[PDB]
Amino acid sequence: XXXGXXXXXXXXXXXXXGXXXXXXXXXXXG
Amino acid sequence: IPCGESCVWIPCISSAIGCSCKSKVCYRNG
Repeated sequence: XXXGXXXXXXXXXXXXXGXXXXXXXXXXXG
Repeated sequence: IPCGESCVWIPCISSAIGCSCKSKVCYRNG
């Protein structure tokens, strides 16, 4: 799930549609 | 659906129940 933002000091960029991150936010599958 | 949290200052702690920041407010499923 997720999909709003997050990162924990960078990361993300939406994963270009694909999500990313983990503990610090992002999302995708979850 | 707004989850009961805004996300101007800080990301959504309600990410723990699947909410995410959209247009300054934490939402899930509209």
